[PDB]
Amino acid sequence: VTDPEALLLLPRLSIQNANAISSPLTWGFPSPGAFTGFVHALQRRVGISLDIELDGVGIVCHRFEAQISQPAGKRTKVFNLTRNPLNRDGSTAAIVEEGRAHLEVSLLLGVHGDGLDDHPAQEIARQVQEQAGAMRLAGGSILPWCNERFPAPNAELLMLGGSDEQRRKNQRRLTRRLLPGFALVSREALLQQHLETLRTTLPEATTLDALLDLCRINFEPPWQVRDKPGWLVPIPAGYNALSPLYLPGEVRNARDRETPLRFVENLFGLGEWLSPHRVAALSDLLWYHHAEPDKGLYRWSTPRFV
Amino acid sequence: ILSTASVLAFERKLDPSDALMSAGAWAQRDASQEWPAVTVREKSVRGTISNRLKTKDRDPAKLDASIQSPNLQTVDVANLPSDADTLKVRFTLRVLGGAGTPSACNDAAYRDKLLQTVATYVNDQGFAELARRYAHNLANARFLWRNRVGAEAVEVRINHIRQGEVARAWRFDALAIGLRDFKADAELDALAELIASGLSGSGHVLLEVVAFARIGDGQEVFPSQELILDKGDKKGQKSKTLYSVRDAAAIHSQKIGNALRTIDTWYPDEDGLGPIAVEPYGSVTSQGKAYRQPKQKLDFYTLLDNWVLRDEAPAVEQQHYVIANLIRGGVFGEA
RNA sequence: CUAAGAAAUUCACGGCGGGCUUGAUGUCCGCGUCUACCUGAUUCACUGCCGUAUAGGCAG
Repeated sequence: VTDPEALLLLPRLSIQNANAISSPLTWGFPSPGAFTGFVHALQRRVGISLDIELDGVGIVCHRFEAQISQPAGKRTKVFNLTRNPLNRDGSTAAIVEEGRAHLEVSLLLGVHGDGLDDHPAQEIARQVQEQAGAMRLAGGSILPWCNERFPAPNAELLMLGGSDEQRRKNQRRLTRRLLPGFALVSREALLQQHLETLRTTLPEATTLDALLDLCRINFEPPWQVRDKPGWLVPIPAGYNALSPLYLPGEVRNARDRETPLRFVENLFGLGEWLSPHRVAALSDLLWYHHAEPDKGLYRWSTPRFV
Repeated sequence: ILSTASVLAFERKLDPSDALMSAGAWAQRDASQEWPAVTVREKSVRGTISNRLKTKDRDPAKLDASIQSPNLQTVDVANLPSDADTLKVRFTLRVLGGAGTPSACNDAAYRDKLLQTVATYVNDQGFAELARRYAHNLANARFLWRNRVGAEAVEVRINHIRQGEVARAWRFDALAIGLRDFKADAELDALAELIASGLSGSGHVLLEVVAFARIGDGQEVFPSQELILDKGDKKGQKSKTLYSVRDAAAIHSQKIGNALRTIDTWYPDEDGLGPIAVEPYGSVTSQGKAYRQPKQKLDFYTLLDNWVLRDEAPAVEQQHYVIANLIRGGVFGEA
């Protein structure tokens, strides 16, 4: 959607038990819906007082550690779990496997509004960071950086540049600051054109199969593996409707009885972990929401990428 | 008619992190910022059978032939170095605040009544009995679980970390402060007032809890063990995996939180255990027994229904337990 | 307003028994490394005197 007037950088946030289960088909890094919902909660909690609109998040992931283990004699992995409390009779509860992962992400938030003028930049950057320190990012606590060498501060970069050279200069100054990670974007045009190529190969192909084809490592006869352009991960790129839209006080056991509920289902798209200096404009690579609620199709992506 | 909310969910206040354990020597605990981390390594064990025979395999031929085929395990082991007698266990604690506000509540009537009930509690008696006991379980190193049971001296240092630095620092003798008496102390009351001002306010209070335990040279430290189902085929199976964040042994954050919540001296059974952890249907995983059963009217659901729905406020002890569950978090709600 | 909200893996352990890795061997012919320079930028904050002085001044 709308272009960011400024670009706020939350620095390397340490998340201790984030949801490794992104979706029913994918594990690993949490979904970009987690980060877009976090930035909407930041807007909902501090942005309505600074008179700004925090919209769009760029995900960087400097460090990732999944609490997984590879069992003996097995090629695949399983999840290390937590020991829940007992039942009221003293027995062990039924184990529900959740994946936990220790992240270190830095978020680029699109900030636009009239509160950029009314307040200093470091003030609203400090306020969204002191509000983010009491929050959680994929189900995991944001570790608030006590007693290391120095605390990582913020920088709200005003994207309005007086010159294009100064704009490229401070895009470089921000990219150098969020460099040891890998920015996560959405490549759904690549998924569709790979589906088109797979359909010229074999007819009646689904883009679930094209997504899988971009996921695998295919061995080819003369032996060589089929190379890929980038990292090309599967991500859950939103939700698709299963039920019609139910009224607020009509569905049973909702979160609130003032919001319309609709049973949805994941929509697995394609992602691409690329380094942040391959984009040449950091005002791209920000993940927004796209609802279109009359059809279903509640989804997130990063438009204006290419 | 004020029915209960079908969705109730309280967030976790008192949110700790993974307790990083490192190692060095006592009487330079004040320079323990470059102490090397306790690393988790593998060692091989070979054991005989010691479990109970099942009255059909008690015959001497099968037993003697079963000690000739021993189980051979690779276990994870974390030890102090042979020139280090002190274990430094360090974590961070966020005391978030907004302790009675649920993260999810269906009924606006039940939500307003629960906020009215929590505010009636906080004005009548604030977070001063709860946070005193949370400050005790910080001050005595109960989060040192098996790392405390033979230590010559445990010493807990707690630093209120403000915007960039230590705003107020504490230092306790964790072995004088017992694991079963929630007494009074001036510095404990200051830490309790800080945890209270965190649990009351709209923002978080960040503490840095460091506990040094003088165990001995080269002795075993006991980090948290990982719940790994499906260890795999028995040949290369690692029978015990110890938790470590980044080549550095650690205690799980929920284990530290479980030690911090051990404030419940109010359960109706006799206190041969002393304090247990605050849980709905208060259930000790080591004892295998759930105190605060619903056959008595002393679990969290019956007390919260009586307090919020029909205004039968319990005693001050059971309402300490109720508000301690609201600080503890949980996903409540019927169908 | 984040596949949201919640969570103690843990108790114990003897891996050791024993051993000859040996023989044998051509690395080797050949070669243009030149060219041209400011270490000096206050770059030695010195030695001594009068003074009770560390306070302050003075000489070369």
